[PDB]
Amino acid sequence: EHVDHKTIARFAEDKVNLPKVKADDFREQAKRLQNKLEGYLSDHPDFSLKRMIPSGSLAKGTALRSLNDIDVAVYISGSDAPQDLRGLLDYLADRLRKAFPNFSPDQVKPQTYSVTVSFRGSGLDVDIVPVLYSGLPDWRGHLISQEDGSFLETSIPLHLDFIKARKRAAPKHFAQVVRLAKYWARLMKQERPNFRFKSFMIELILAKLLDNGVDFSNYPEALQAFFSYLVSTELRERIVFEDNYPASKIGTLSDLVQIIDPVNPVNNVARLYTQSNVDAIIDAAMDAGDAIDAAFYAPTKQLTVTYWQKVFGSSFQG
Ligand SMILES: Nc1ncnc2c1ncn2[C@@H]1O[C@H](COP(=O)(O)OP(=O)(O)OP(=O)(O)O)[C@@H](O)[C@H]1O
Ligand SMILES: [Cl-]
Ligand SMILES: [Mg+2]
Repeated sequence: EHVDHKTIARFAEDKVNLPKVKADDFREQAKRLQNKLEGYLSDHPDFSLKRMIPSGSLAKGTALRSLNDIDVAVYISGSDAPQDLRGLLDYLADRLRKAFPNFSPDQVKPQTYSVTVSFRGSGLDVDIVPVLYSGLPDWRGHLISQEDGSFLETSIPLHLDFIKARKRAAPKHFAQVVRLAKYWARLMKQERPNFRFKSFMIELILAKLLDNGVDFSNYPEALQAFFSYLVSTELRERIVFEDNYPASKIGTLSDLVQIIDPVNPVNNVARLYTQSNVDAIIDAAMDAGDAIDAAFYAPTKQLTVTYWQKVFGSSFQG
């Protein structure tokens, strides 16, 4: 009544989602870099940068209006490349300057776990993560973690297939609920001590709920299922998918939270989450779920909005 699914959908369109016109501009930005590398590699077959793949929320259709960087993975092959993290990022930056000679050298900047290509206002910065590639199936290779620089063997193409499958199972709605949950998590990171919640983990948890039959066409109910899953399981239930391997193949782990990469059964996406992190997520999810329930039963629109502002902050006006 006061706030229902349509209210939430309109809020998402108004405040949460990256507008389609901007998403298209940014994807065309990444495609121009992709095409420049493909043309350089066509002329120089020995060049060690073999492929650029858009890998982040823009590629998945889950970007927020707050997006300020475009994610691409660059696949690196050959003996020249150092295995050390610092050396590899310096090596990648040097190769990028050679393939993109029109850029001023200072427009390519190594960071802690990635290399930035800065466009200086004429487009967003592109954040390039290396993948050491040696020809494993499905363009598997060792991706650099943006949490701790660990080398993680995985497949970005298969992750994008994984997300595509859930978006086809629930068109519009899966991506929308992911975006709403990401928007909530951004607010909680500012408000709750020790709160951390990686976007890929939010997507995997929501993909499990969709797989399990949760109806994503009602956004208040889908969010309540997400928050209630976190409170009831306390993030102690292992999340694993059978898209690419059977449950017999999952390696046992001693990690507190286990949300297993759908490509690689020994790669736990949640490996760095501590009990402190978990407790902050659980308290935040309990509070959000409680706010949505109270909002449903609130007698006035003003009270209903106040409760939803506990979930989505002051930008939510009803
Ligand atoms: N722990 C991991 N193991 C394997 N691959 C990962 C891991 N974390 C991230 N990735 C890969 O990096 C991609 C980007 O995930 P990330 O959590 O950075 O979110 P995003 O979709 O870019 O959202 P945003 O940057 O808006 O928070 C994932 O889709 C996946 O391919
Ligand atoms: Cl992105
Ligand atoms: Mg990203």
